[PDB]
Amino acid sequence: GTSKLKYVLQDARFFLIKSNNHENVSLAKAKGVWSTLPVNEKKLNLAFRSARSVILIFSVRESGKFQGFARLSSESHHGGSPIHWVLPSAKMLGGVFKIDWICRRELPFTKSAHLTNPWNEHKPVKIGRDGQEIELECGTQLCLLFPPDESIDLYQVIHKM
Repeated sequence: GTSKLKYVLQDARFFLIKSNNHENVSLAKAKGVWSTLPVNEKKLNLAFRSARSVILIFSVRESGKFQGFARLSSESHHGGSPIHWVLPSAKMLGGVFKIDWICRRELPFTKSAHLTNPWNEHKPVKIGRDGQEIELECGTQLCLLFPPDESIDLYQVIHKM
């Protein structure tokens, strides 16, 4: 069902995450981690303390799709391990967030064309820089568009809130 998903998304904050390549999203799905530039790291750390759930919605640049969404389980932390990100530096992409995936399935941008983001001038929600916040109602509807991921049990996610 979608009931536990809706519960997780209640009063959540949502952020668009743009990855330059598929490799880093694969690594994030395997290890439950994300790292971003310092400007966005600061925003996500503030958001993490401010909301019951902070949701990252991932899109690989030029893919025409979102690749899934995940909930922050922690603020960023340094000195944990050397995530072998594919970079275009390691110091900049420093500070690692732990994340729990809610959906690892893709959603093509063609399916979200009816959703606009008030916090980005009501442009289609697919449009935004890395770290762009997505208003609650837009973000909720976007997450509900993804195919259900029946490999994920939201029970343990709920327990962390």
